[PDB]
Amino acid sequence: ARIAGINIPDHKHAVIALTSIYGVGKTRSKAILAAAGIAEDVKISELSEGQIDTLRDEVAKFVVEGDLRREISMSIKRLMDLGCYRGLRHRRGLPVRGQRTKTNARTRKGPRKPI
Amino acid sequence: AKLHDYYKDEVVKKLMTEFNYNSVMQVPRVEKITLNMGVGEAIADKKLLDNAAADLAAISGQKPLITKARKSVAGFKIRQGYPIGCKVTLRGERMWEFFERLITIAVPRIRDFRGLSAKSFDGRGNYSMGVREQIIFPEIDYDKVDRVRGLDITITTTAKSDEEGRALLAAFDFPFR
Amino acid sequence: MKKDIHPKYEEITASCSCGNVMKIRSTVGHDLNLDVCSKCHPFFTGKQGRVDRFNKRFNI
Amino acid sequence: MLQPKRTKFRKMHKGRNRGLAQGTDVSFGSFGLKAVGRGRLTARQIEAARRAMTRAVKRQGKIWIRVFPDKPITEKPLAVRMGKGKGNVEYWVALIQPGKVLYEMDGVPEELAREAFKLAAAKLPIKTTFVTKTVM
Amino acid sequence: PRSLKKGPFIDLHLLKKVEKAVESGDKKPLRTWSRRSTIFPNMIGLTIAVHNGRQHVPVFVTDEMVGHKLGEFAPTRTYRGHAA
RNA sequence: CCUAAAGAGUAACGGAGGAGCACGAAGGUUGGCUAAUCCUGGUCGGACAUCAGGAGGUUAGUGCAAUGGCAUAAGCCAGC
RNA sequence: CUCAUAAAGUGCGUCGUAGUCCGGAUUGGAGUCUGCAACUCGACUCCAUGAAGUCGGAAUCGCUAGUAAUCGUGGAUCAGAAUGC
Ligand SMILES: [Mg+2]
Ligand SMILES: [Mg+2]
Ligand SMILES: [Mg+2]
Ligand SMILES: [Mg+2]
Ligand SMILES: [Mg+2]
Ligand SMILES: [Mg+2]
Ligand SMILES: [Mg+2]
Ligand SMILES: [Mg+2]
Ligand SMILES: [Mg+2]
Ligand SMILES: [Mg+2]
Ligand SMILES: [Mg+2]
Ligand SMILES: [Zn+2]
Repeated sequence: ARIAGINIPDHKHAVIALTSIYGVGKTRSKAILAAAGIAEDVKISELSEGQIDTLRDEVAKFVVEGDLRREISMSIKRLMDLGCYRGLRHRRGLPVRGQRTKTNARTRKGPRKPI
Repeated sequence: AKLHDYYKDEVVKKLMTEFNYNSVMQVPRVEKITLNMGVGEAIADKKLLDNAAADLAAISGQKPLITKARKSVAGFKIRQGYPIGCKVTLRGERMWEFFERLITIAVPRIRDFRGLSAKSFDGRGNYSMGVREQIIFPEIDYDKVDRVRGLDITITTTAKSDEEGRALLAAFDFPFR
Repeated sequence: MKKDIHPKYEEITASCSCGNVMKIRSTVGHDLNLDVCSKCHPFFTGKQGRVDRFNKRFNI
Repeated sequence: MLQPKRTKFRKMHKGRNRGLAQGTDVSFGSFGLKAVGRGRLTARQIEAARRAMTRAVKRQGKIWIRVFPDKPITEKPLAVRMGKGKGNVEYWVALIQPGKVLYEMDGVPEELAREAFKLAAAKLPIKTTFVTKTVM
Repeated sequence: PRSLKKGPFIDLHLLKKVEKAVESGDKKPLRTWSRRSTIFPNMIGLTIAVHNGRQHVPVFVTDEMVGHKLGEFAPTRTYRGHAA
């Protein structure tokens, strides 16, 4: 139903719902289901309330949502403030990981803009 | 109602203690709590105003004013007297039941909640606040909503200054940060 | 209070998963199941390095 | 060339220039050029006199111009019959009565102020005189 | 990155000069061309003039910022923008 | 409206603006209400849309020009 | 003897037409290996994120049989470093 302030889909499966949780993907959903002792093919509509509470407890032993969002934000802000080379690449809005910039780089450089 | 009982039973004498007043009704009260939702896209579509008015009736337990434009403004393409907002005012036992609802359901349900700003007072003791997603409110259900919507809340009180208002709200344990 | 325009409004029990029950006068009719209440929110309860990570990483 | 930036009305009646002026006291500075005769002052006359004062004193002290040409004067263009509408606005004047402190200045020695006022009075079309600030 | 078992990298001369700076106090900005080595808790709050291709840009090593590389503190490509 | 000289009136190819309508409610009465503007606070919302509070006191408004009016409102709202 | 268990296939289950259990770019953290050293400027693994993209205009290319098309594998270069050959 409600997990970590966001509402998962009900007509779907458990791993897909936990991937719809920001901060959790497929293998982390495997970890959550294994810790909960719940079969995967069990659907959200037939999950009981105590099972959902255990899921909440297990993601709270993990971390999701605004905690990870502000962690990423503080990290990028820290790099851009201290002004390293990754800081200047994030600063300019360019690829940071050494990709070419002759061509491509479009996801970092935004949509194409002519003269 | 139980919040009013909490007020009348402990909050008045607590206020007496740390402020050293001369009157149990120098102890401030909550004058009114009004709920606004500006649905200014009604000029684009008046029907989403009706849906929004139904949603605000759902939260308030009370039929809302469909409030109109005071004076025509060029930049937003509105004419004077055009319905662009919804409002309710809450008094008495409705103060207390809705404030109970807020302080015991809604602020735990705020997405990425870190407490409210204590600098949100207007300089005269009255508090105001803005809610971005009414879906944090259980008065409306998830899959029957049409658009994401927000609203804003003002608690107008008889407190003469901001420290008075924040002391009253801290007595109600309003989550300042 | 008028008659016959306000939305329909009776008492409702709500239950938060921390073992809490409360008594709320509302409009949705059915009872409420709650993820988190004021008695168990991390902010409300209050439960809400480079040199150290360097030493723990490359301790000599 | 002084002129109001905008006015309520474009043309104004001829009027009369009776009475004696107020503002007969040195107000801001100390040394003043005060009118004795009666007449109009063109904004060009004001500008020429002010230029003569400031470039005689060579930018010491400070200069106050206690009059402003608010009154528009019309002139009908040549070879035009009488009537067929009031003439177009041509220049602006200030009606000056006797005893109007026209110019005022401070921060300057007395002889230099007297000399600068002499040049100003030579540029003015009306009788003027030198006055000194009195404590009352 | 380096292996955990191989530890961090510092040049010998850089280690020597930063240590003598440590027991003999803050002198002039510490000249080096070693863009390659990493920083430790030893030069916290110290200014090091790193070569970048022609000159020695000074960088002020602080506590919050340890663990990274002087070479990526010192940019090498002077780029100001097209059509400027 | 001014010229028009503190009763009225008073010319010019004197100086400035308007009309050749509108409304069965924008009329009658009854009952109630008070503006402009600015500041602070607040979700989208920004200088300006909606709300709360404060200052202010008609600087608003008057179906349409200007003058003289108007709070007992002649201004705003509703019933008949 | 090692590289080296080939994949597509086949059998079953789920997904049920959705920007989706497609896509895997980008970005954050945590590592492994080579090499003196991986920041400018390597590859790979994990975790997290999940972008454009729903078959593409004028135009234009390859191919007549084990061919096109698709699916993998090896080698040269090389300490490491292929969507290239
Ligand atoms: Mg992944
Ligand atoms: Mg490359
Ligand atoms: Mg008369
Ligand atoms: Mg008369
Ligand atoms: Mg007569
Ligand atoms: Mg009345
Ligand atoms: Mg009337
Ligand atoms: Mg798209
Ligand atoms: Mg499709
Ligand atoms: Mg191949
Ligand atoms: Mg190789
Ligand atoms: Zn609870």
